[PDB]
Amino acid sequence: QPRTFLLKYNENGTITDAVDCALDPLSETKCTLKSFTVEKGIYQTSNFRVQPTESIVRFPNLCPFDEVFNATRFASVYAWNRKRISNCVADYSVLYNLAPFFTFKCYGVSPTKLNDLCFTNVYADSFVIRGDEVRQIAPGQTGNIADYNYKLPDDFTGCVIAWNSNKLDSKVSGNYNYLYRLFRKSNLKPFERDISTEIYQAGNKPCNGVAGFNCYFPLRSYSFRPTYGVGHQPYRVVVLSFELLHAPATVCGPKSTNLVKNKCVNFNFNGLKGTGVLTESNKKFLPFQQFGRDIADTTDAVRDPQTLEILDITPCSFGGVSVITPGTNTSNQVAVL
Amino acid sequence: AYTNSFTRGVYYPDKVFRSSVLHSTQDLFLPFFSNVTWFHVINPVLPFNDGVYFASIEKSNIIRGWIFGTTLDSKTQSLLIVNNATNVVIKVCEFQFCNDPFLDRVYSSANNCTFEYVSQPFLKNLREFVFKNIDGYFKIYSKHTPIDLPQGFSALEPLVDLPIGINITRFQTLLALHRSYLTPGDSSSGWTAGAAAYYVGYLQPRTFLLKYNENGTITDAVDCALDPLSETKCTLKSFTVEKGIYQTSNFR
Amino acid sequence: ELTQDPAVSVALGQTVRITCQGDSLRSYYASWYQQKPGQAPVLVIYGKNNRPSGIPDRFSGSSSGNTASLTITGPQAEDEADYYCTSRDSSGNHVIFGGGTKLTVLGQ
Amino acid sequence: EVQLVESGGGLVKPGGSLRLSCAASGFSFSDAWMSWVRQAPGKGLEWVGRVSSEIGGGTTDYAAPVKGRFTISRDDSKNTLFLQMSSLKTEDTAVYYCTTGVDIVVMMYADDAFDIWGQGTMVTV
Ligand SMILES: *[C@@H]1O[C@H](CO)[C@@H](O)[C@H](O)[C@H]1NC(C)=O
Ligand SMILES: *[C@@H]1O[C@H](CO)[C@@H](O)[C@H](O)[C@H]1NC(C)=O
Ligand SMILES: *[C@@H]1O[C@H](CO)[C@@H](O)[C@H](O)[C@H]1NC(C)=O
Ligand SMILES: *[C@@H]1O[C@H](CO)[C@@H](O)[C@H](O)[C@H]1NC(C)=O
Ligand SMILES: *[C@@H]1O[C@H](CO)[C@@H](O)[C@H](O)[C@H]1NC(C)=O
Ligand SMILES: *[C@@H]1O[C@H](CO)[C@@H](O)[C@H](O)[C@H]1NC(C)=O
Repeated sequence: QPRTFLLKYNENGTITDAVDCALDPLSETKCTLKSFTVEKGIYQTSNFRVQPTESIVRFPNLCPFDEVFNATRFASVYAWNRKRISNCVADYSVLYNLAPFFTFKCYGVSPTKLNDLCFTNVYADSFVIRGDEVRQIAPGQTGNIADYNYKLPDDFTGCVIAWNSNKLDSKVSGNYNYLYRLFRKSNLKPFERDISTEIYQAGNKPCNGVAGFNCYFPLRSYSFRPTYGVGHQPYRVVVLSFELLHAPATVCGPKSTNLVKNKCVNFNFNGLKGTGVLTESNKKFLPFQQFGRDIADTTDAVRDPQTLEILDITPCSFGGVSVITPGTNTSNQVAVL
Repeated sequence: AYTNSFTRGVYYPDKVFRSSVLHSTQDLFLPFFSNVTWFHVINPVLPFNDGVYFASIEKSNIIRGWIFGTTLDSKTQSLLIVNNATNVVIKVCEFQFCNDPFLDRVYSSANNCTFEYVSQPFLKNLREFVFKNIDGYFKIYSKHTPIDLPQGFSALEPLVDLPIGINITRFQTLLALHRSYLTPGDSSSGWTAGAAAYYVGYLQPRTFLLKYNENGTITDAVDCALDPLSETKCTLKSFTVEKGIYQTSNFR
Repeated sequence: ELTQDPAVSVALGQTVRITCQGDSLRSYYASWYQQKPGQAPVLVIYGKNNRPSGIPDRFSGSSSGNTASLTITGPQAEDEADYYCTSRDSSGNHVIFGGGTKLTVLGQ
Repeated sequence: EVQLVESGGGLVKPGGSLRLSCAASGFSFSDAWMSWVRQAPGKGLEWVGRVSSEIGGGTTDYAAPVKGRFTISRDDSKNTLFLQMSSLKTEDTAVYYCTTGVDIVVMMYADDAFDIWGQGTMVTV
């Protein structure tokens, strides 16, 4: 182990004894006096101080943000809407632990590190799709909806949220307001909407708007009913995206840890880094005053930015130690003061 | 038109609570027993220097706003305050102010902007204002007390700290009236409001001995450069001096 | 407030550059529309660098900080029209449009 | 798919009221973003306002020079747009176009792209 020793070199040049300063108060006294014998008396060997127990942080408050993840009627898959968010903190902690969220899959960012980095802009994409194509929403694969309604780029970043709507979209009479396309001449580019509902033209025949035979209407209707089982239920899917390195950072979530008292801890009250014990005090600040000083410019009190409470700060216990020994002549017992 | 200032114009310099201590503060203060120009409404542009102390003894709130900036009405950014019946608006838009801005709704034209702020309204009563701009911070200190300047001592609490870093060298006051033509280049026209007088004082770098009571409120101060007794008090760091001979400073 | 030159004089077979100056062109990438004389405006250049379907591969757009540029390769005599740049402001989120520019043909 | 038709407009004394009707068909009308644009004769295009879609909240915006004095609305049942004008001025003599913001574009921005336009109508005050 790494410690401090006092080696005794003889006239011959070979060490013949040693003492370990970390064993006993007597050994500490021997090291302090740099000798192997101590006479009767009281000696001040060192000084002790209680170590800090933990750390706390106190920062200001946050944004509220609810509306996009719970609305009345979500937009269709072929007419998905987008939202713009700026100059407000993104508290994703409330959504990470929420109960009825079923799907959380992404690749660009870590599932738990999304709040440790700061972004610039936030884009929210909201639509409703059947539960069969939840796997299909990932970029890379093709087919229905993924190529005809909503396509994602290969370098897409961000995490999407999907949840069931068993008791919020099912109707006994039947709902058909949710539409999707199965016939498109070209391929949809990533992050592109298709709103035109022109009838499909198949090679030939004069159905170029006549809407007759050998031509089908591309926008078909969904089949959304309590008699349906797993696989046909409508799933609400929201897609979050962002861009970086094109503007100053504006949107990102907040530490603001819990407050503890009556023990020497490390505190950070909007700065003012230090270590000490926190106790309630009767001192009365002015509204604009944050912290107070005693004689000789010593931090006596501080105001918690969260609850505006008045806290008295004093250093935790410290002091010197003294070892009472009757001398190595008689015995080796010691007492500590 | 000159009038004594007495012990008015002191404010809180550091926003730090202190109880029953004597603290020597070196900052931008108004000298005690200084001379301040006295204006009577019944408004020329003045230099800003290191700072300006503004006070009025006018009831009914005729005085409502001011102008600040360097090269006023030019391309350089400028600062403006208006106190409405509901809120105070502080506008930083480099507005092109007129010769006689406001004698009644808007005293300047709109332009490109960089900072805006709206807060609670600022306003036989005394109102005192101190304007400063150092290390890129614009600060205003204000106080109110029902009531020449009374001898009463009162410390001005800080009000707003604007992180903006514009440059200011000249200012002008704004007064309110009624039944006026809003002439941009003419003043004193139309109906005149109630009797109003305001003062202008210029701050200087001074050392002060501020006494804090048991509740953290400044209750007295000493201007170290006013007279030899004040020098002795500052050197002793106390408000009382015993009989004797004291070596205070040096002559050069 | 976007700023554009009044008119551009480029001969046939030469690259034509159309500029649009604006303070907030770092974000909200500008969109270019072509308005024929006595006709409704049409979309030519939008998005990052692409164009709507049906537009011939002759117009390309690029941006650099607070400057937006339009490039024409192999100009014909039917391109004599007005070009407008449209951007967005951060606060009001308005399209504000632009002052436009005039492009002509220097043929015989 | 797509045809946009403009109705209304003409000669009217200043301070009167006029309503402009724009009808669109062939594309889906509740779930798309419209906008209004004007253009003075011999001048450039000028924005008028926006109506947006009810799927996401009504955030109908107006241009600064004509804020408050113009009324906009959307009626998805009859697929018609009504634009009401009040407190007309002498500078309102221009042509008005009803423009669909997005038909086929990569948006990645606010829902405003101005893909397809209309023929427009003439109004004089
Ligand atoms: C060192 O060497 C000498 C010579 O042999 C010897 O006498 C002496 O005892 C040695 N040192 C010790 C401490 O024994
Ligand atoms: C921060 O939010 C908490 C939560 O209720 C509240 O008690 C506290 O007063 C807030 N502080 C500020 C400065 O808004
Ligand atoms: C040991 O020696 C010290 C040195 O003076 C002396 O004070 C002490 O009385 C001695 N103790 C005994 C038991 O002889
Ligand atoms: C801002 O306004 C000032 C005066 O109004 C003007 O001189 C300056 O050129 C403007 N700057 C910009 C970027 O618009
Ligand atoms: C503000 O501008 C004036 C000139 O109008 C200049 O003399 C002064 O130095 C400027 N302020 C600072 C802090 O440089
Ligand atoms: C300080 O405040 C307390 C409670 O507000 C009051 O009882 C006391 O008289 C005050 N003391 C002084 C010197 O103002």
